[PDB]
Amino acid sequence: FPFDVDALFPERITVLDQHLRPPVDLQQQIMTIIDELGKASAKAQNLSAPITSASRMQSNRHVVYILKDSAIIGFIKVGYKKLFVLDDREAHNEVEPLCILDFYIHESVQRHGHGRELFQYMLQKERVEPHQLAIDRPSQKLLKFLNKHYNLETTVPQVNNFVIFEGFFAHQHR
Ligand SMILES: CC(=O)SCCNC(=O)CCNC(=O)[C@H](O)C(C)(C)COP(=O)(O)OP(=O)(O)OC[C@H]1O[C@@H](n2cnc3c(N)ncnc32)[C@H](O)[C@@H]1OP(=O)(O)O
Repeated sequence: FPFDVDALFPERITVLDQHLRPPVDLQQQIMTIIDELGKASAKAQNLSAPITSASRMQSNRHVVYILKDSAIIGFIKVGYKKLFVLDDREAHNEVEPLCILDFYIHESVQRHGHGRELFQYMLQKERVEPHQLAIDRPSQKLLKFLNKHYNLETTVPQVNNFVIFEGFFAHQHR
């Protein structure tokens, strides 16, 4: 970026929401960051359009955890979503689990443990176990990621594009 990232983000992991409320012509600096991060994740995921942007973060109830170091390394975006989830008895149930919506580590530093670092921090602040999560179209990398770090192995295939794991049916999800 053309800005003092460390001045804007003093902390290693910055937690932001619909209010890009800085840790205001730098609340616009936050925007440019979210906007570029989202496009980078799109290119990495072979998406024609980003699923993360400033315009959209403002229009939703999503939380982004931005990772920096001592230059933005990556991010993970989460949110609670009303999903009507298929169980093992072909029954659909309304739940509101915490969902992983976007997740990106810059290519140069992928597979250095930064994903886990960002993921553990999110799990701690959100106070959730990995098996309570629903994931929006997990990539092959994310599936191996989740299996190594948390022993997550896919359960009942959904008809929506979310994926849940063995253990999901244990919480009430509000
Ligand atoms: C819900 C969503 O947002 S879906 C899409 C998820 N995002 C993407 O696929 C974008 C590109 N990928 C990435 O940004 C990151 O790989 C994720 C996917 C963000 C992983 O972040 P990382 O920081 O690389 O992971 P970290 O080093 O913490 O963990 C490594 C583990 O993740 C998996 N992993 C990461 N990259 C790869 C790869 N190219 N091939 C296979 N497994 C991989 C493996 O389990 C690996 O463990 P191993 O090296 O012992 O096999």
